Amino acid sequence: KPLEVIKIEDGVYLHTSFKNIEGYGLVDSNGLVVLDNNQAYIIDTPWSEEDTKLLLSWATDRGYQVMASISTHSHEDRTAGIKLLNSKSIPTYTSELTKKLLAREGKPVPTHYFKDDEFTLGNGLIELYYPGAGHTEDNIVAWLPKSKILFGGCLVRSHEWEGLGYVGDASISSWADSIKNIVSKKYPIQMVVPGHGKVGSSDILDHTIDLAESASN
Amino acid sequence: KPLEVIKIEDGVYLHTSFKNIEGYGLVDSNGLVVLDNNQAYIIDTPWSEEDTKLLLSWATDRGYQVMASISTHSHEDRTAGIKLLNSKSIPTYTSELTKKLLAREGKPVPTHYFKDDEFTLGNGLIELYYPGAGHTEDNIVAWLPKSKILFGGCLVRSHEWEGLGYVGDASISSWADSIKNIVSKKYPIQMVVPGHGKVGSSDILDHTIDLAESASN
Ligand SMILES: [Mg+2]
Ligand SMILES: [Zn+2]
Ligand SMILES: [Zn+2]
Repeated sequence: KPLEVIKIEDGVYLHTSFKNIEGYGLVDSNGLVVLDNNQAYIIDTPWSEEDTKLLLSWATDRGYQVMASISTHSHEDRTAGIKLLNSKSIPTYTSELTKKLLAREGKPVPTHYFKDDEFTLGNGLIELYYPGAGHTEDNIVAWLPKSKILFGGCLVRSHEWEGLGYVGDASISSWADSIKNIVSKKYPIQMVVPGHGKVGSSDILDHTIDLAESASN
Repeated sequence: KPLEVIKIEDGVYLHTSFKNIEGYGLVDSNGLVVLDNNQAYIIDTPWSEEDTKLLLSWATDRGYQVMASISTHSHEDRTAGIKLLNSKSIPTYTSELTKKLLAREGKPVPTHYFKDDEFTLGNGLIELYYPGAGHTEDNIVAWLPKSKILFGGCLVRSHEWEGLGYVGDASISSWADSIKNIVSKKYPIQMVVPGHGKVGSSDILDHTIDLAESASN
């Protein structure tokens, strides 16, 4: 089932990829391609490397220069596409914690990494933020000040789910505190993109907190 | 997370292995071990070679002789262990169809297969039956006369699922007739074991038909 790419705002594109199988259904995962003129920035590589190659095709066929990718944590729906992009000399970005954590697992690692809780890419275009542990110890989010879109990755859950889902890496205890750190940025969010499922509004934050305290208590 | 093996009837054990999905959570997969004095029969291998190692150890730590396995269709949650069992000269069986589908896909093959719609293992202990396509073109079921258990594998869905699961290799329109054919055998079904989810009663068959007619439209 091949990659899908669609525009969700000027210079912002949603890519959805489909990994499946072995007696479970089809799972979808989302990331973005964010444009500043001809220059593209990828947020979370497609699951597989064959779909990541297609995403790179989508970009360059349209004459886009792919400046960098950013992964939102060490798990593979966000990552191991990092290997391919490295092989092409395209800068791959994560948090330091994430880079170290990928190394500990002997998995391929980004060539670039940022050190504190905040970091900006594209000269203003993409603001990254580590709010604390949640779905994973290292999950970050990305804020796009132009389109007023927050990419929540698996730190958040679309309205279509009713369970945080996977928590083996998680800190249900601390999840609620992390989303609140997000709400504290007071981003003027007009849209949230989850790692899985459907794009929605700012209300996805509240719904996520709804499920984090439901599972602590 | 490790295989679980639990007694569900005299001489019948449910083995359940787990795989963990991206932001969705834990998915389980069931098979059975059927004992006959101290001879043991594996109906579906666990979902991975390591969980298959653990099942064989469970058996042999109890003084059981693992006589054979049978796989209910060609997919991984049913056949992952086939390579391992082959390397220990444990006879492995599938239907003729399942075998040729595995060989077509470059996957290791059972060392034995049956040609007809009906077959038996363990000399009547395990009755097999191919009732037509459903979840796959090749799915078979296992009837256990003594315990009165029907192992329906992925041809059936337990009550807690309100979908049909992965349908990219399914025959949605033949699915209902195929369940119908199982009913026609007039097995005094006491428990239905699904490939995923909880063990139930013969209700599971009606539920499954329901879901199947539904998707048909
Ligand atoms: Mg199993
Ligand atoms: Zn299957
Ligand atoms: Zn994750």
